[PDB]
Amino acid sequence: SYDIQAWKKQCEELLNLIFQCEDSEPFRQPVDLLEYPDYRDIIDTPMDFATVRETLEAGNYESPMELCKDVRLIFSNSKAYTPSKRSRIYSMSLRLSAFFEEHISSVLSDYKSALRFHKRN
Ligand SMILES: CC1(C)CO[C@@H](CNC(=O)N2CCN(C(=O)c3cccc(O)c3)CC2)CO1
Repeated sequence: SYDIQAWKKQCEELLNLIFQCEDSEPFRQPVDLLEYPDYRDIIDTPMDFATVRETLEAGNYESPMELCKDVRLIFSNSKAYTPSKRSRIYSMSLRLSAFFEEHISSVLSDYKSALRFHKRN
């Protein structure tokens, strides 16, 4: 497909699948802080899947690369705060990241192909 706009609904559907994954439970809403009062002493830019979905629906992503950067930020934040590899949260982040990356690859490739087609002549 050379549809330049198709990534948005593809990302909406992928976020729906991520919300149905039990493994997204730790990452659905902005970090509390009452449970992690030193979170901002480690994490510069909090990110969660609800914030990514609201940013998409507001029309405040221009490309799927920008959405992908924020989703990758969720997993880097979780790694930056994980006190060890043998943490349930860390194992949840790795599985959900693998699922995300498996599904976002086509969405990025199709978008970049469509833009190249748009500027072909
Ligand atoms: C001592 C405690 C209270 C520690 O917390 C429980 C296990 N969970 C974590 O350690 N997390 C830190 C890592 N996370 C995040 O960076 C994150 C990312 C996006 C949104 C979001 O809301 C958090 C998730 C939660 C177990 O008991």
